[PDB]
Amino acid sequence: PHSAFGDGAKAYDVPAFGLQIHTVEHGSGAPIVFLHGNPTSSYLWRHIFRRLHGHGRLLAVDLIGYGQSSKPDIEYTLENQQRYVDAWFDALDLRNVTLVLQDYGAAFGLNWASRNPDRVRAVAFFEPVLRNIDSVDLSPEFVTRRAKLRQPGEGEIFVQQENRFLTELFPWFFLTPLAPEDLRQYQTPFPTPHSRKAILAGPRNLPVDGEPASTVAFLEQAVNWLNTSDTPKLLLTFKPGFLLTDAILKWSQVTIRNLEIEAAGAGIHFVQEEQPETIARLLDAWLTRIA
Repeated sequence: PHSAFGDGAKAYDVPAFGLQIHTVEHGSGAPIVFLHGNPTSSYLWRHIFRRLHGHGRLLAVDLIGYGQSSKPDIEYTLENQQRYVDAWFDALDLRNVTLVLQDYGAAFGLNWASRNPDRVRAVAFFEPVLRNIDSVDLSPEFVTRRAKLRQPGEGEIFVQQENRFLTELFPWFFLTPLAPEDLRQYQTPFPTPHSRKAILAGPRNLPVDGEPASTVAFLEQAVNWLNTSDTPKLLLTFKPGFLLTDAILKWSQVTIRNLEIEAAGAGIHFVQEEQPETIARLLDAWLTRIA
């Protein structure tokens, strides 16, 4: 694994349905599982992962479609992606799990939790795919681009053939500009048009103004668990943020049970690159409080 994960970290591949899920591990104890979203990998977590050495068995995954994991020719529906996640959790037969979730990592980790309530100790999330989003609350440039990406043809051209999601859109939405070398690591998984397929599935699956309804329905599945579980939960908030709109933040406050909410400073979306010191510190205080 990359050295920024810190000393003593190992990497291996976990088999799932013929494919390989690349995993980065460190240490010992109750497990703490980090799940990224679109279009990142375990690499996004490195600085937080390193600062959290010793709190438990640290486990950062590259989701199918991303990083060093397999990139099969499948439809990247939410239900298909969720199977590979479910498979990874099965192979490792984890219990007492603390989930640390961002973007579609929240969608997949919360949906897993909701069906595996007896295996979950705690959950922290930020900039989540959680709920239907109102288009008026999102960056207008992103909304216009998503609309263009949902068109047959045009999405594939922008994301897969021209690579503009990774060369333009992704680095744009950093508050502090991404270092060249780091932008390069985010692009290494994606040398070809076919390797980029999951990147396009993201914006197409994102629920905006009620569409796609399949995603609103998918995300609704975890809502009963969120609202009724005693499991401790932690939401970190950022100014301005991106996915965590005011309405969604208000919903979370009114609907989610046993939720602590902490401001974590200035950030847009890829907050693990923007505020990794603050995030690791707030996570550390919270894990200690739980312990």
